[PDB]
Amino acid sequence: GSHMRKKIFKPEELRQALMPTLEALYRQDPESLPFRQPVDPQLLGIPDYFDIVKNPMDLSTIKRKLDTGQYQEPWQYVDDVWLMFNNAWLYNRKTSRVYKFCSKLAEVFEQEIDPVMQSLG
Ligand SMILES: CC(=O)n1c2c(c3ccccc31)CCCC2=O
Repeated sequence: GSHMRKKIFKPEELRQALMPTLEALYRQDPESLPFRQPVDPQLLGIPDYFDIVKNPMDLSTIKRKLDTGQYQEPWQYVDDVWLMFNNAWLYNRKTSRVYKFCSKLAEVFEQEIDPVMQSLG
């Protein structure tokens, strides 16, 4: 009965592994462009991207909460990152190139973060 206890590392360690994965998602150009900046349906003038997605999220959100240290567990990052891909597949569906761009990013995440969560999670 190997029962692991709440070990976790810290805001700095979580960054040491999560940031790198973030770079693996930002290294892409067309797939990580609108994902690094909010949409602001007001400036955009299109009330809809925020009405169907309770949490728009964006690469600038996780990276920011990480640069400061808002969460102490790694699950908060993997949960926020996937939450970002959730909105994409939740508002873009399969009828848009954004769902495609977000698709490769996700695959590149579960593949880049696999080693991290393996020793971090
Ligand atoms: C740059 C910007 O904020 N916009 C974005 C979209 C827009 C659609 C119309 C206008 C602006 C838009 C589609 C979803 C991503 C996104 O990021």
